[PDB]
Amino acid sequence: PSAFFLFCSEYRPKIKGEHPGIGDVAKKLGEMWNNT
DNA sequence: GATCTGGCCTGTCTTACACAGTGATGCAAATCAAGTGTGAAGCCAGACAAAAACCCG
Repeated sequence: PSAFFLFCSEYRPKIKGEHPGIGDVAKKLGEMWNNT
């Protein structure tokens, strides 16, 4: 388990309740993990 | 005597005679680890209907 490991799923529902899909949901989550 | 020649001595020159196998490093490629809802390949439904292999009048 790494940062993105426990960051792609722990914050997954925060976009999965908006994005039905499951790449596009965590996609912008990767961008907000990269910005920081 | 004088020389010839033949035998022995080295002296070079030819082919040959044992290296891939050890443990280590160090990069490139693969995988894999989650996320989450998908569809796809079969599963099996008791019972029914078109073909290969061989019996049969």
